[PDB]
Amino acid sequence: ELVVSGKIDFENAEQQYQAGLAIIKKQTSFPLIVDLKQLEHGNTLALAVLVQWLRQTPQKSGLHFKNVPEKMLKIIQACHLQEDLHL
Amino acid sequence: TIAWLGRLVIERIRGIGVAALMLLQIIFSLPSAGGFGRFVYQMHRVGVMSLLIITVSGLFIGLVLGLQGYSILVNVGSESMLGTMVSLTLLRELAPVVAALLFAGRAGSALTAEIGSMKQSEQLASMEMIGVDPLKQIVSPRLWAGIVSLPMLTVIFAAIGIVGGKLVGVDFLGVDEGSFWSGMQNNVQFGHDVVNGIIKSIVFALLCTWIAVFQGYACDPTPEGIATAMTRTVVYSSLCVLGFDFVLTAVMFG
Amino acid sequence: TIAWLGRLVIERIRGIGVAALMLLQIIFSLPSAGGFGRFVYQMHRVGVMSLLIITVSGLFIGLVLGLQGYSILVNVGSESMLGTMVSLTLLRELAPVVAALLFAGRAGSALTAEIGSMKQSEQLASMEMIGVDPLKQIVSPRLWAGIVSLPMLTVIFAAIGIVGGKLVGVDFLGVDEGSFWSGMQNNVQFGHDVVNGIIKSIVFALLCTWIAVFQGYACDPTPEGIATAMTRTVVYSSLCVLGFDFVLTAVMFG
Amino acid sequence: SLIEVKNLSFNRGERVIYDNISLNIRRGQITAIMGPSGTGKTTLLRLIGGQLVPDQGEVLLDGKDIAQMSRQELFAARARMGMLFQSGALFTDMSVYENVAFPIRAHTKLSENLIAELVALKLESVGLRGTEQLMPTELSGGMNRRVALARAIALDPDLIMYDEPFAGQDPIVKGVLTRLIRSLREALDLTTIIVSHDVPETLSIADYIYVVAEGKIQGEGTPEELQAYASPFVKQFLTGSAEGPVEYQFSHQ
Amino acid sequence: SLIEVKNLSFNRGERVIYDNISLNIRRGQITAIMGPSGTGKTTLLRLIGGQLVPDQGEVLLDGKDIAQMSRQELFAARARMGMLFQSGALFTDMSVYENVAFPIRAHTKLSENLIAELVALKLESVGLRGTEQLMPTELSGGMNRRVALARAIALDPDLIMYDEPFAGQDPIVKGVLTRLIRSLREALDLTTIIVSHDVPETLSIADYIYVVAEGKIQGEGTPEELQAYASPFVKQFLTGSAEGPVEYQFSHQ
Ligand SMILES: Nc1ncnc2c1ncn2[C@@H]1O[C@H](COP(=O)(O)OP(=O)(O)NP(=O)(O)O)[C@@H](O)[C@H]1O
Ligand SMILES: Nc1ncnc2c1ncn2[C@@H]1O[C@H](COP(=O)(O)OP(=O)(O)NP(=O)(O)O)[C@@H](O)[C@H]1O
Repeated sequence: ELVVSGKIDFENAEQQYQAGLAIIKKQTSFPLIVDLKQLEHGNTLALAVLVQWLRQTPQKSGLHFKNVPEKMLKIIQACHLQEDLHL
Repeated sequence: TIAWLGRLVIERIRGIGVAALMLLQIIFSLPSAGGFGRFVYQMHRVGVMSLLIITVSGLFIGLVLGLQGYSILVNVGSESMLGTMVSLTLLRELAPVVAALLFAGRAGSALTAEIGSMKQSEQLASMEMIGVDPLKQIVSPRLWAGIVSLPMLTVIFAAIGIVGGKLVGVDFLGVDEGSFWSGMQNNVQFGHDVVNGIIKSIVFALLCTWIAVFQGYACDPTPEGIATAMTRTVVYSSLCVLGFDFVLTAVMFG
Repeated sequence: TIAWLGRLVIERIRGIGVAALMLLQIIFSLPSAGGFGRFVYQMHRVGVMSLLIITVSGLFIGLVLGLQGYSILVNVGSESMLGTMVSLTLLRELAPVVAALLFAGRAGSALTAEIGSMKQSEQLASMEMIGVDPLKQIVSPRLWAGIVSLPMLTVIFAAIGIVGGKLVGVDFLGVDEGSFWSGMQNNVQFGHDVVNGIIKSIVFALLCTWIAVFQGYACDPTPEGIATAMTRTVVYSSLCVLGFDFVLTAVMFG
Repeated sequence: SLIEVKNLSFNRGERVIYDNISLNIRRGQITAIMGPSGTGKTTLLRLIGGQLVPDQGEVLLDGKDIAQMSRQELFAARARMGMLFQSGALFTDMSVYENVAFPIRAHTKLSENLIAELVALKLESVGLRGTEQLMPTELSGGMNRRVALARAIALDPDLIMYDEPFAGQDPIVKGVLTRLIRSLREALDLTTIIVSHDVPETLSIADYIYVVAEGKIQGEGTPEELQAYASPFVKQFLTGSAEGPVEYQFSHQ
Repeated sequence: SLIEVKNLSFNRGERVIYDNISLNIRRGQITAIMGPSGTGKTTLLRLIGGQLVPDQGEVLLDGKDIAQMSRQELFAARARMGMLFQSGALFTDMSVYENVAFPIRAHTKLSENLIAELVALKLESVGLRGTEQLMPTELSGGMNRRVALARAIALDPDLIMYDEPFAGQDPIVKGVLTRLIRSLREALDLTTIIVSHDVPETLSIADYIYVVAEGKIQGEGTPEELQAYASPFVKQFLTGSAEGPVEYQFSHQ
């Protein structure tokens, strides 16, 4: 599987975002479950990046995330209690 | 889209009707019910406190007219005109306008703010709850102190202006003094032109103070309202003075 | 008792020192060109929103000058003098002063009130912690809108005043278009009857707006202070315009 | 972040507001400051935040003296904190989108597309997903204040300061703000400071409390300790009791 | 005396603030009104028989309709009321002595000697003896409220209205105002009305409470009874719970 990984910060946000889009452009086969365990914690823009990816393909195509850091979930659960919390 | 303007025009005119009604209610000479010590006091803020500003302005206007008159008159070769023109300019057009605009102007703005503050603060509401009709305590002496004060300040303004005019026109610039005083008498008179200057100032005093009271008092208690009202009084006071100045001068000297 | 005045004077003058320091910082360093693309927006509230007042006053002043000029000039040379006096008066003394004071009123109090609220609500202060220097983000485009706007308004005031003068002096009262227009050309020089009107306008635009910004950006965060600031910006820029007008006209035409 | 405040002294003109205040803002904890009206509570936060010049005081961020920081260090440091001011401090000239988005432009250079997504996420976290593109001046009281908070947490700061959050009068709002503080405190691992009035609401939130009056610390402790060591000033203050060290003019003949 | 308001309806700004309000103000008792902010609390008190004109309904004092019946009676009747409006008003141009003295001149014709003595007695009743010559603008906030109250009770009125006296303050002051109300309701045989957002204080003071929201009475009772009838609105309102008939704006997508 092709995933974006590592530290996402404001300094490289644009590039990590485009890398994910390149993967989506080539994503002719799915579901693909994106493993986020290799993601540095505490940065909400990472979520903004993940959501914009969802907004291009996964929201209709059936793509998901796995091994999501507990912290990312705590941020989501501030209010999005309707999230698709399933693997 | 377009109707926005239409609603704005309609509401502003409705407000005028209210202002007219308020003026009628306040003007009846009812305040005699209480003491007038309050009037004398109120005059302190609308009149006495503004003498410095009007005096300094009058001196600069006088000196400016002196220099501009002179640099034109030296091309006529007829210097007797400094007397005639400094006097007519100040008595007919500038004292009644410059004084009115500096007056409300400063007094105009301050008065608006003060009454409006009393509305915002609930002080006025309390008075009605007690039983003392606020128009006879808060508004009455303010409207009248403004009426007496502006006309009196108009005279001082012109007086300073004439003196400032002579100070440069005759005393620094070499004009024979006798022609200055003679030029004033030839042909502007105390019994006509001075009188018209005063009449215009009575009219302006009423327009300016009437608006300032209305803008402060007659408004639902919106927190941003005081600053807006202060700006609005200056703008309406100013246009009303100039619009009326035109129609009155057009008759008095037409 | 007496020392009270002493303290008042000492503090007001300290404040002018502060104002000078503020002006230096705002004009001296403005590298953030990317954010200055918005001053065109800011201009909306200084320039665009003020044409109605300047235009109406310009027309009334032109018509008044026409009528007073005429009733004096029928005894001296209206055929030649309405042209010369209407245009020199508006270019040299009235567009630079009447527009300057109407502006000080309508734009000046509104602007100071706006900065005042930005400070009072603490909204402005919250920007310091975001790293956005409020002078470059809030004050800069306001001071610049003032500099450009007043001079353009000054020209319009005179343009309307010429229409006003002609409308009564030539078209209702019986004077030749020929000599009105040629008279103006014979006596009005671009260099420097038009040019000096503009120079005085720039000086007033800077001085007047500078004061409005300074007072709005007040030290004391008390609601009573907004109304005080509004009254003071009108009074101080008003005297400063008259004071500087005197000196500049004294040089320009002396 | 641990913030040290030592030997703080500050005058406003000639008046002394603070006189050798010593604080320990504990990492990951909620600390709070209570005291009488008008005793400089807001002044103290402004000094902690570095927006005022302390007189001979020492302020350390993670042990670093703020007075010695370079322009770049200071600028970067600004992205570590956010504050909610007493009036809400919203910008009336901008819609909600910009009010929350605004601080992002002070520290980042992002594409409009990512900026928009962060705004959407932050508004959702406080129940404001549906206010997008409305001017803030059209919001009801509770909504108005929630927007301002959304700005404060927009950059994922380490420290959030709340200046008088419980001074709201509406019992419904008190309910919501209490929950948001607890919710956000956990979701973002925040260190927070609550500076307020009306004791029934800070004594159940803070982990540690300082009682400050007349430029001095009048006692410190957990809610339990303050009662245990409630020097009469503190005791009557926290109780809201009459007959404390409170005076009025009195003499008769 | 007893005050009754029936079938009250009032429209301001094209919106209805009140819709068929029916109140019974019990003599010698403390009546209180609670509800969300911005829903007419000041307005309803003004409509008690002040300066506002209802569109429908009646106001009865001693069972008599105050509308029309007559000019002289109403002028005199007005001497039976005293009020603190919001923050409390003091006239800035008058000394404390004059602010308390002021309403006396609306109904009496007394010698300077007696008007002076009444002011002295009324200021002592609220702990202000000896502050007569200071201008009110130089007082601390705790004293501004007490001066205004002295004015309110200056004429020995029967009805004292406190418009939101507990809304926002210092816990010391809350202790003092509570005591003044307890002292005065007894000392002067008063009927009082407390209208306030700070539910925990109102609940231990009033003898009877109305809960008013959205222009209607949504429950009534002694504080013990209100707790027994948990209409979702009243129950959330009186408890501070964030759950109940309140809204947030969101929908995921
Ligand atoms: N430059 C200045 N000159 C004079 N006064 C100022 C200035 N800047 C701010 N203020 C002061 O700012 C102080 C802020 O603290 P304070 O008065 O205790 O308000 P506060 O903390 O919001 N009160 P509270 O809500 O009870 O906690 C006031 O006492 C003002 O005098
Ligand atoms: N005279 C007026 N005319 C038109 N609108 C007004 C007037 N006065 C105030 N407003 C509005 O009418 C109402 C004033 O009374 P009110 O609702 O009783 O205030 P309140 O509940 O005591 N306010 P608050 O203390 O903040 O909760 C509000 O809805 C205002 O927006």
